[PDB]
Amino acid sequence: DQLFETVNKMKDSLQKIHKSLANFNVKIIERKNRPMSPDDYDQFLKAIFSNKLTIVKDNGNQIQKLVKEVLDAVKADKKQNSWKNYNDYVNVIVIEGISTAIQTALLHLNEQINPVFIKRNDISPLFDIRLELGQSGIQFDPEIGESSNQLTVRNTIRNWINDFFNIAGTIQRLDTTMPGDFLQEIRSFFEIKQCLAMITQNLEWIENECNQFRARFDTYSYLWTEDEQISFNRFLD
Repeated sequence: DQLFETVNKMKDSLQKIHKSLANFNVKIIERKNRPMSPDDYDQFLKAIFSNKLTIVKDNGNQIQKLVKEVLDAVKADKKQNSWKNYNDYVNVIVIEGISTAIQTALLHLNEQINPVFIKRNDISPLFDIRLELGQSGIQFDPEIGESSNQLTVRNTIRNWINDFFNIAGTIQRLDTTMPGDFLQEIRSFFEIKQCLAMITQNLEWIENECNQFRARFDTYSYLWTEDEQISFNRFLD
């Protein structure tokens, strides 16, 4: 019974660790029906992101406590190598689970972010873009580009991608190091890189065709704004 109960506790702990990881990934992004605004999505998304981040941390705390229970059930010294090898294995499963959860959230964004899936569906538009005439050129409120300054769709999407990466802090490693990062391990995964790479390709595709659509207005309207009024005299002779 002592041997049996200890084995069940070890099996129960591993099973509990796996179940917690699956529930925590959820949906990374939720679409609230009709379009609002870029800043607005960050505003509406920020409330959802905080709740999702807190839930992931709560699941992580339970998994960390579950690991402590195994040592009590096993009654094996931490110094012994056998426990150390097992300790790394639990951490690896959590890492693998985090990669799958982050991958699902990124994949959900890809279906919304990629145009071909969107064209087939009746979902159509999600984000909202504002166009204001600019003397230097036609300028969008989003500005369609990486930019690296002020606010842009790529900068926001870039912030969105960081939130999945941010879930790394909640895990706080598995054992041996009190303070540990999880972004380096998740970034290393080949599967995570492919999903991230796919998202970047979709963003570039809309910008190209989008530039062509903006170019048609730019062929005559942009040229007009640039020319000075005193150009009327030149037209006469």
